[PDB]
Amino acid sequence: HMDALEIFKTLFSLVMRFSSYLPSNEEISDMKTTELYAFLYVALFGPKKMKEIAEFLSTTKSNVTNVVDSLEKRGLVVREMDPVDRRTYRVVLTEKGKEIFGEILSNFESLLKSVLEKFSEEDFKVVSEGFNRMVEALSRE
Amino acid sequence: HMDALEIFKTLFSLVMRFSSYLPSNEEISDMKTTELYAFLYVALFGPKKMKEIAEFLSTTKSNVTNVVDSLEKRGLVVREMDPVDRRTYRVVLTEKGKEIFGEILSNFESLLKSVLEKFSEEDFKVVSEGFNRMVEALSRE
Ligand SMILES: [Cl-]
Repeated sequence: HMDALEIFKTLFSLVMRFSSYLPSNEEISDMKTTELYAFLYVALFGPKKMKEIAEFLSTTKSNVTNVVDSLEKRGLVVREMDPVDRRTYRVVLTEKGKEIFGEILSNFESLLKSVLEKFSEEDFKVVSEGFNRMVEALSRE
Repeated sequence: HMDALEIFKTLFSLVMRFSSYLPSNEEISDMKTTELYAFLYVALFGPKKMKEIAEFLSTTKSNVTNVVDSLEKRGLVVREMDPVDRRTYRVVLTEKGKEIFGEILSNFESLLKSVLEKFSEEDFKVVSEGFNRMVEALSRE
């Protein structure tokens, strides 16, 4: 008998432990949650149109301009201009943006190395199978 | 071997998928990442000493007082002396802190119901076996 609060508490303890295997980033920590989330979207799936960021952020066009403006202020992303209409052609990572995303990538490489040292090949099969099955199931509709 | 970015990308896509299953909240989206982390720690596991939050935030006393001062000015938490002790103080949730956590817990339960509706008993057995095995392996040494 295991309520939603109990799963939350377990997930958060786990995250707490990933925090213990995962270093610091000082700009990741200053970012609001939707800024980090949009930053990672562009860093991961490449340059994006405002329209794609607006769709992705399950969010509005207004709140996207705030999020991109704030990421631009921080030096992390830039708008490339369409010279025909003076509107945004894409959001892309800046140099500083790419570097920071390397800190995050690198910290996470070293989290995995630690997790993996705690897994037997058998643990790895079981955990792996359940992760693939969840991704499979959530991709269906 | 495993590349760090490959698994990250697939992890983020999953979260993305969960984003669309999890009702939004105007306070959470405006909080910084470590503010939210400290807020949930107290909301999930009760009132904490500043020491407790530092040790947890794998972080400093200074940076804890800022995260807490910030949570305090959004009206979510307050530092309170112990009635009995009289000489220890802890960060506790305000009334509004509890109302926001209630929304958050409610949204999580909703996402959980949505996820669970996409699993057969067979999908569930594999997924939760994997979950259990990961929690046990990460809790070992
Ligand atoms: Cl799993």
